[PDB]
Amino acid sequence: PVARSWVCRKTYVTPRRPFEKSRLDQELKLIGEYGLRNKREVWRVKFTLAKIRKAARELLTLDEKDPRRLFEGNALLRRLVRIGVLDEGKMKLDYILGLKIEDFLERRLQTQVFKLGLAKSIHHARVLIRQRHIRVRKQVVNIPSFIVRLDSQKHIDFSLRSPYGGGRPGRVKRKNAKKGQGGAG
Amino acid sequence: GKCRGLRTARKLRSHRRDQKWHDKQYKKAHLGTALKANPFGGASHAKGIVLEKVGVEAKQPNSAIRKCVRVQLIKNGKKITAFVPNDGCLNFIEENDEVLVAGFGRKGHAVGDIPGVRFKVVKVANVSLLALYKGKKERPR
Amino acid sequence: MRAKWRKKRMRRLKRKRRKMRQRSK
Amino acid sequence: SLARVGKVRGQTLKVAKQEKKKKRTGRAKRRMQYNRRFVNVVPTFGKKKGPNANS
Amino acid sequence: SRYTHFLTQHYDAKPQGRDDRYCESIMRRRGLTSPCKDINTFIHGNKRSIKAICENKNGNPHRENLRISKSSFQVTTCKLHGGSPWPPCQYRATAGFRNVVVACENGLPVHLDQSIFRRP
RNA sequence: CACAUGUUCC
RNA sequence: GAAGACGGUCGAACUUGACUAUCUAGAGGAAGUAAAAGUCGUAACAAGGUUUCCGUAGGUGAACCUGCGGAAGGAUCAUUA
RNA sequence: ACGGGGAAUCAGGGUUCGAUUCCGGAGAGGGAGCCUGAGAAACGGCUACCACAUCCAAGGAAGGCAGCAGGCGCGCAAAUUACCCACUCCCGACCCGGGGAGGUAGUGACGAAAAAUAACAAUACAGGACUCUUUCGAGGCCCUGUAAUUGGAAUGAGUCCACUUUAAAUCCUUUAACGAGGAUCCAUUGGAGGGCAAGUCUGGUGCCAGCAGCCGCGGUAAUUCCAGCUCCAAUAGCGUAUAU
Repeated sequence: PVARSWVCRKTYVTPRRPFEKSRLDQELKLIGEYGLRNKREVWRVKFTLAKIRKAARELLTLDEKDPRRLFEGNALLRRLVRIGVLDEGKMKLDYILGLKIEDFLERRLQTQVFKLGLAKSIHHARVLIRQRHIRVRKQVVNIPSFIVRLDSQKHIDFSLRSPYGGGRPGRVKRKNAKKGQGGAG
Repeated sequence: GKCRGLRTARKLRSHRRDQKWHDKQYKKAHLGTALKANPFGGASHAKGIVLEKVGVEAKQPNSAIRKCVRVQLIKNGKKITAFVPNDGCLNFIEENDEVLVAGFGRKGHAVGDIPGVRFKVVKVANVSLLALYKGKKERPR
Repeated sequence: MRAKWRKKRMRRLKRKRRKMRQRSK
Repeated sequence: SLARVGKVRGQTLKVAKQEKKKKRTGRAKRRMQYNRRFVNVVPTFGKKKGPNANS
Repeated sequence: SRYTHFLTQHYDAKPQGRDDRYCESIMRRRGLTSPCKDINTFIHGNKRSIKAICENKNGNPHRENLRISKSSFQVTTCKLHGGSPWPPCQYRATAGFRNVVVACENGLPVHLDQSIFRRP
């Protein structure tokens, strides 16, 4: 009897067919356009879409006016609008089925760095996450898979400790300066 | 089903309990006699002592001399014709050396080209046969 | 091979496997 | 006979594996792949060339 | 090992066919056509009389270690024709009733040199 | 009235 | 109030005997399957040269043969007042 | 074959697993018998027989890791003879004493969550929208890509202190110093005949060695063996075996 978790859930699902051309192209279009690191996080985002879509599908099988459908329906639509996936103008349980895989792909923080125009590239955008160069609500985030909500969209900016922001200049400038005055006397 | 009574669940249970025995893949695992003729005994691998290197000839026009090994089991005492997997690896395996034999993959059936063999060697003397063929690990003499 | 004499050979050999057994028992 | 073991592997003439520039790993391996699958291809009539095709 | 090598390269019980095809079919049934061997001979009959060649029972002596058969048998000499010693091998037959010139060792034939006629 | 058999890398 | 004894009880274990389970030696006999392209002869597939087949008996190197009763999966769905 | 909650798989239905931290049962070599106590047929309590086994002065005496570690053996198969009662709690006459229950580290590609192995610009070059030109070409108001080409800019592996963390630590996070241009600080594992994404590349091999789960390839111009080059899938994982 030792107190620990032992709770594991795999966040992804490998596809049934591993070697078909059709599925191979679509995910390649999703990696290159959104700057992903493997094919796993493609199905990982496709797995959490399969969780929400199934949770939406069984609610339709429960008939209307049911409080469980009324509560868990409105509880699910509460979170979809708070993270910038579904607009206020389409708040209904029928719309979750028409929600597609690229829709969550906007709400990755890495896209928001190439959306707000503070990155030269979407692939340069991930490095600004990796080098602790940007912060959200006075909190630096070293992980690109942070799912930004609709509320902090205007709070995305450079970190406080960053040469590309309001912080100390980096090591390359501190190295190109020591020979900039050490070579001049 | 064929008998569709309201309280015929016993007759419907006995048949899928009786006729289940006529299933070939079922009767192999739910009767230990197959586990008797199994040299391993439900194991993924087995260790044994090599005593000779046999040459077993092919059958079909894909005819060649397959380089096999007659291994003697060191947990039950059986004698098994293993198979040296890779090309020109019969020189790596030496005589009276412990080997890790395994199933071939078809699980108890002669696998095409080689007759009457279900078993291949993966390790010798705690050294893999991939590493020897790749030369990354050698036999310490 | 006919399925008729292959039954017959399996009947003369069957009567042998009993007749060599009864005297031993 | 078991004297012919390793016949070809000894007599296959060696080729020194020549030095070549290492490929960029990680997501950049997919960044370069995505390039030469969508953004650089021109509409060219004729049969589609294989990724290793040479005749 | 040397004895059965003779019975593969030089012996065949009943020669079904005797023609050019039969020479071209017996020679790849034994493994003699890789590469196609230039010429070869095959004896017919029973083995005890072939075994009788090592002594004076049905054998006279001939140069160093060779022996002529006293009574003759049937032989088949198949000549490879074509400047490629690689298959497909093309042979032409010759029927006949000739003697044998074998070089037997330990009582067992291993090498048959020539198939001759008796005397002119 | 009788008439059995086959050699096959391609 | 101890040692001890008498009786009673639960009762391990041991000798012996029976029953049962599993695995294993066996001269020899008898099958099976596979490796070759061996010997013998054609049984089947065309009316496969005596149509094939089923049950049952007896025989014969081997296929198989024959008797008796079937059957078409037969070479006739039919041949005449 | 310890049962159950349950786990793995799944459209629906089920199939299989559940020695394994929760409850309960059962037992501390094998069985039998008991003492004491509210509560035991108790075994880190006794008394026998049976097996194994320790020291002797040979008269005797003593033993029970299916407790924490650890050792052999068995094996295809499994960690350190570590630190501490601070947390969790329990026990006692008890604020204090004690607890290998437990907690903390160590080994640890069982396994799960996250996540590096680069980013940009200029030029030389291929190319796409415009106008002139019936083409050639062109500037590029606008790009796309490549090229041991050049150029700085930015980081963390790691060295490293300090605090922090904690019972004391370690690691995580924090702070100073250094710290990459072929960022040589260099990502593999399987395949490239079909099934199945991916050369009719090149040489060696010649029904040989071998490959391949299946079909099938090798008999001298091998799209299947062996090498190199290139290419394909997955990516710190992947193949293989066996179970379902």
